[PDB]
Amino acid sequence: ISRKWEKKNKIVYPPQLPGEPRRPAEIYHCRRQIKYSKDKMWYLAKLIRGMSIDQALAQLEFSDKKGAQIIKEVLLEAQDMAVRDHNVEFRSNLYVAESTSGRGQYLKRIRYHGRGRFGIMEKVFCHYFVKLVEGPPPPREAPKTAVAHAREYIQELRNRTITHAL
Amino acid sequence: AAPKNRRSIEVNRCRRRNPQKLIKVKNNIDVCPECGHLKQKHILCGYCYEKVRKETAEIRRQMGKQEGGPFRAPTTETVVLYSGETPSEQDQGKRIIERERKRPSWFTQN
Amino acid sequence: HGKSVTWWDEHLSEENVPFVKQLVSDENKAQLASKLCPLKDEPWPI
Amino acid sequence: SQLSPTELIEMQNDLFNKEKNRQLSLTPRTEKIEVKHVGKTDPGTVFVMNKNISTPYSCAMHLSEWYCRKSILALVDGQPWDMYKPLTKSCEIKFLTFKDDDPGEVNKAYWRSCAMMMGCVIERAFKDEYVVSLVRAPEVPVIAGAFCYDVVLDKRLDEWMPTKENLHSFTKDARALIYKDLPFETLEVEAKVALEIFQHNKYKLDFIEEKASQNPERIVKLHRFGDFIDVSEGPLIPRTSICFQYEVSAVHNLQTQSSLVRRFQGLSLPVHLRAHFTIWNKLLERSRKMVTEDK
Amino acid sequence: ISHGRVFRRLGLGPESRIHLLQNLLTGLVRHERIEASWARVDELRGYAEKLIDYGKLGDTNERAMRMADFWLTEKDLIPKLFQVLAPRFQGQNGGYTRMLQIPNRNEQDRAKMAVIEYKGNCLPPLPLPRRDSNLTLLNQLLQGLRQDQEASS
Amino acid sequence: SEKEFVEHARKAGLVIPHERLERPIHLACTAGIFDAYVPPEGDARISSLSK
Amino acid sequence: NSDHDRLHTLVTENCFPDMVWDIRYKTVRWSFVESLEPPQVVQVRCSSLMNQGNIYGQVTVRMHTRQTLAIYDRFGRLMYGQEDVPRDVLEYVVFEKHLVDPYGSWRMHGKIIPPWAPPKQPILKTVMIPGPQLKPWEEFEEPQ
Amino acid sequence: KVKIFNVTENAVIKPGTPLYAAHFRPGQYVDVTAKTIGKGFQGVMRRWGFKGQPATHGQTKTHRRPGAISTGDVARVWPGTKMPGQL
RNA sequence: CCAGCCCUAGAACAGGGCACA
Ligand SMILES: [Mg+2]
Ligand SMILES: [Mg+2]
Ligand SMILES: [Mg+2]
Ligand SMILES: [Mg+2]
Ligand SMILES: [Mg+2]
Ligand SMILES: [Mg+2]
Ligand SMILES: [Mg+2]
Ligand SMILES: [Mg+2]
Ligand SMILES: [Mg+2]
Ligand SMILES: [Mg+2]
Ligand SMILES: [Zn+2]
Repeated sequence: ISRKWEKKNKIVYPPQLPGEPRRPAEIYHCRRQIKYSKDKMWYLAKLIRGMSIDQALAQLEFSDKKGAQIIKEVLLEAQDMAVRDHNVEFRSNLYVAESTSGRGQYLKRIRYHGRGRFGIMEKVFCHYFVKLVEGPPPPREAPKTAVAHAREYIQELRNRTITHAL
Repeated sequence: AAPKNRRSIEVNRCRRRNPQKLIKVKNNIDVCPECGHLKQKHILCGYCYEKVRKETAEIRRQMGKQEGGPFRAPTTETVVLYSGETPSEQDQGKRIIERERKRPSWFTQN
Repeated sequence: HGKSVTWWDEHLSEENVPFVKQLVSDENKAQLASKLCPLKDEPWPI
Repeated sequence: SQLSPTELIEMQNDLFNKEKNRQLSLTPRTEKIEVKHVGKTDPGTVFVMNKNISTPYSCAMHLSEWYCRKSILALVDGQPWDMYKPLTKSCEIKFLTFKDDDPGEVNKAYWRSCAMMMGCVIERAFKDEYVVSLVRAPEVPVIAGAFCYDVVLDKRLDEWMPTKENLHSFTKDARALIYKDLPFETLEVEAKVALEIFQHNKYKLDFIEEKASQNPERIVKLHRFGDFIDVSEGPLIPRTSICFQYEVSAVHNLQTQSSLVRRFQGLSLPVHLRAHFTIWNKLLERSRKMVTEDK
Repeated sequence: ISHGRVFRRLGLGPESRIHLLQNLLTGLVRHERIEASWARVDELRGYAEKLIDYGKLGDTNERAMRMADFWLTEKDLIPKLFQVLAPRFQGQNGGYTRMLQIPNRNEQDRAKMAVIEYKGNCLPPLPLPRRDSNLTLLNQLLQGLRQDQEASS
Repeated sequence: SEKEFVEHARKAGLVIPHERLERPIHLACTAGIFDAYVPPEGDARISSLSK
Repeated sequence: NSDHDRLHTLVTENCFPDMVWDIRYKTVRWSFVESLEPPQVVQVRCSSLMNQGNIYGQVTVRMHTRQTLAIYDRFGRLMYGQEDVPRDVLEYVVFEKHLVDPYGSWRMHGKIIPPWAPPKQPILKTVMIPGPQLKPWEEFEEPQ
Repeated sequence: KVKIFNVTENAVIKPGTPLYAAHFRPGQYVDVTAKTIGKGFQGVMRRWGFKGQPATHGQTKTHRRPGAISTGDVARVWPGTKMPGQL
């Protein structure tokens, strides 16, 4: 197996020089061997990507999925860790920077079919990884406007060269 | 029918990452002005409803302990009073349940 | 800015809902009665 | 005096920042205050805050984002308190939103903030060759359909009144001002420094003197968002983006014995309490009328 | 095509749906407040209103008596229906029940759940959704409009 | 088909394996302080003068 | 310097955890600038246990020291105090030594702080103290 | 409901005018346009009036199917193929 | 504008209504 999301939380940075902007705190947390499915957990992980922690908890409280409670507990433990261990005041000043889900070790069973046939049934397990960064959530990217489209097209036209001409 | 070829990860992602399959965000979430917990604008508050449900379960437990039988239902109205309360002139003649707990702030005397 | 969904009855009070209803009703009645005589205000050439 | 409007705004902001730096340096050390939370939701909560640095907005940030989004005003144990005002001593805080049972204080604060924003729009939506002097913001109740602001224009401007196009341009400027998030900053200063802050508006000087005469310490409250500074009573809302709907309803010229004043009346509704289109039109038609409340 | 259908299919058929609604009505008459699925409670509300009307029809009415005998499975609730529920619903016309959607069931099915309650019961009042006060900004503006309209007449 | 998981980390020590240790625990120090010195409240004012 | 070996040789097993546990994930910048009052031996005690025949001699020494302490965060930001302020501290270090041991090095055992000592310097950040997390069937009780 | 009517240039009326049923007189022929009664996703027998297979003479799970939909040589089905859908 | 609630609209999503009463 591999356990690096946990050790990602033990790196220490050198002290900051007077004048350098304050580095935002990054908190890595994870839950291993969840009975939920990998893709069904990826859906809930994608739901709460880039959102504030309070908004993510508000969405997960009313999500009807089973992994919603697991992700909510993981987010709450990550907030508690960020407040206690790391020097992070304003416990509501965290946003979900990274939120993905990986697979775990499966359990192989037999699924009977009929006429003496069977199938390989896989009891699936998943991991949920989350990363909380101190600060306001980054603004959502807006779709490209017509002015930007026209600018990019004009620049593409201006970048042309006479090919195989020299 | 059997599949003719293996579907690639590209088409698989295009299928199961379409916004039709993504979880939609809910915009009807608000806070409860009483306890501060989260609730939907069209649904009762879970915390307050749990409080009321626990109080109702206790009241029903006591009112069922009062009636030693399964088919013994009162033919008159019922009134629940808490510690330090007395039945009024309008509440007399009804069945009386007495709770040792003090009257909650949300339960109105009426 | 996560703006929430709103309708016309969310922020109204127990006393302003009937007032709003009757106000819109009287406005609609007046507007429908104003157009009852179309041939005397400014009709187009027949 | 030979002073450009941009130079006047620059010097006003410079003296404001100097007074703010003096207020900050008045406290050399970092004292810890213990502020309780007497709200109905989470009682018994205690915040160990910094003296003259931490704010009720910082308390709300410690609590939850829902508090920062909903709570507009704060009640520090005896009186309303805006979110971006640093706390002074150990106290107890109660947060106040728009949908409270007695939201009168928040209504007054929102009315004052809307009046201040409208005055900021009017002061800068006019020609530089003309003189424009804001008198004050008449404290009208919320039952009145509009918030009013008193202006005095150049002498050669007393014959014309703004048309619907001009009112729409004022509304567009106010919406553009709302678009950019500008927090309302407060400052407890003295009349001595407020006089040199303004130094040009005789009406503003008279208002500052009248507000300082009723105070035994001669302390007046200045408010500033972006580059606009104004004197007003009571606290304000934390941000401008709280104002969702905003319209400049009308202007009314009142001619007195000494001079005439243009009362600009406008209407606004928050993001939390935005109304339907027809309701907004009815309220706007009511606000188009005259509002006369001074004492 | 289910145009103009008013009853939803429940249980193992029409008779099973009738029996389910009958059990729910018996429980509602007994406890004055129950909680079930949203669809079953929405189907039961009309039967509860009609049962209160049949109870208001009187004790000596043989039709109402046999209707109560059929519906109320526990036979100790018929005197209750005729001497507690019907007498206390006299000035009212159709406002006998109150149905409110409660959060989804905490079980794995996550069923949409409602709570039905006979008005005027001896139970803690549910957290009913109260409208905003007249002291709100918008409500005060509408009050000013109303006062102007009153003064204009 | 019949397979299970392993490595369920649990910490459970009992008095029997605690006392059946072949060699005692060698301690290079004690637990805490036996006789704590309670200083007089006038140290802040007597530290101002040397003699 | 995070020299756990020499730290174990200097301080004892009761002094090591209390000074390494809450700091193993932080950066320290500690220095020694001045000392107004020389250290003074206050009292000397000895604990003799006859079950093994072992004697531990503890010596309390009062120190008036002038130190500069700056505890940084695991991300590099200042947490506790500045690295240039020479704060004055008064402590009572209790050293201990096993007298039966042939080597018997002098090791710092405990750190007594008087109860009337001035409170420590305030932290740079703010703290929220949560109230009692209430169950639905429980009501808040305001203490006065 | 908001509809558009193609009129001549001499039969134009001012916008905002009311229109009444006496616009039509007893004895006249009219055209009536409306959205018909929607029966949802209906089968081929109710949508196109196709005949089904016999009821019980051996047929297995086909009593309402459309049957053959195209020809073997075309190796595809034509766009004008009658198939179940909205009705 | 679309939270919710009805529908002669609908597999889901969509679509029409929710002031007279
Ligand atoms: Mg077999
Ligand atoms: Mg498989
Ligand atoms: Mg396979
Ligand atoms: Mg249909
Ligand atoms: Mg046939
Ligand atoms: Mg066959
Ligand atoms: Mg068959
Ligand atoms: Mg067969
Ligand atoms: Mg072909
Ligand atoms: Mg619609
Ligand atoms: Zn609640």
